[PDB]
Amino acid sequence: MEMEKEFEQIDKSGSWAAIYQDIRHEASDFPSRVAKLPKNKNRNRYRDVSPFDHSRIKLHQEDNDYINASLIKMEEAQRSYILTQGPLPNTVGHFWEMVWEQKSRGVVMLNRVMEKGSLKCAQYWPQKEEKEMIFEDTNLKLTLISEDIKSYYTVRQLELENLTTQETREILHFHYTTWPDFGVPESPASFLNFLFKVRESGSLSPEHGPVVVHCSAGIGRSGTFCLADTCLLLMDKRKDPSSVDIKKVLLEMRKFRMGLIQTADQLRFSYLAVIEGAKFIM
Ligand SMILES: COC(=O)c1ccccc1Oc1ccc(N)cc1
Repeated sequence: MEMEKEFEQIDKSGSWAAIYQDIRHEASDFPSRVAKLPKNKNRNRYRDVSPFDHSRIKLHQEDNDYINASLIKMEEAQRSYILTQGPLPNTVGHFWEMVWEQKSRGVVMLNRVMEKGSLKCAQYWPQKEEKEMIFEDTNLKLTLISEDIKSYYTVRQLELENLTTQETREILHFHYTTWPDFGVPESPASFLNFLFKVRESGSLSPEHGPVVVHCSAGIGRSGTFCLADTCLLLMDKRKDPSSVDIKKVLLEMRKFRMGLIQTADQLRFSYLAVIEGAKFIM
């Protein structure tokens, strides 16, 4: 079926939970043996969210190459993404090592450091220009260059220096600051505006490594971001845009990381975002 009318048909019939459970039943199951090794317990935020072995990002290190991060490669859309958990106190240096080694231009952050009164991720970037951060375990230096605070999101320019080679690179930090502590946003307008700002920066384009996107577990809000982006790109590429099937795209993405889209409300919000976004594109 088309999207917008399939949408009204699920709303009128109140069957979002049944649609979402079908997706959960059909989703791929691949091994995640490296994630579950005992030496990696303090590298995982949640025991039930792990990268598959076949798509996990490897650190260029011979001691321990593990990070909780997955490469999502979308062949028809010609777009790749790295989805990862919010960094932990003992993985902030690994996080920036990955950004460096994978040649990423942008980092997309969809959570606040504290939500619901608890810490959802480490403070992994500097907050003042004159107070830079040094990650001694991976030999990197990170400096805040500039910050632009807007009503729904903040953009930061950062400098990452590989202290071993003295090479430097400019990284863009796109921080969506207004996702509510409970539920999903009422309108997708500010989320789409944010997606378009990431696109306009070059961070999603083939001349760079894949964008790094995270929330707390790296599957829920993060899944919504890449699912909406890929669906909108396919609608632009194809002769028949009404042939884009959001459930099929989601199942394809779940071949590369488990659990993408965590609730039936997030599924409904993804439909809403693609539907409204397709009108603005034209
Ligand atoms: C302080 O950060 C910035 O504002 C910034 C600085 C340097 C390069 C890029 C930047 O972000 C963007 C600007 C404009 C659009 N449309 C998207 C992204």
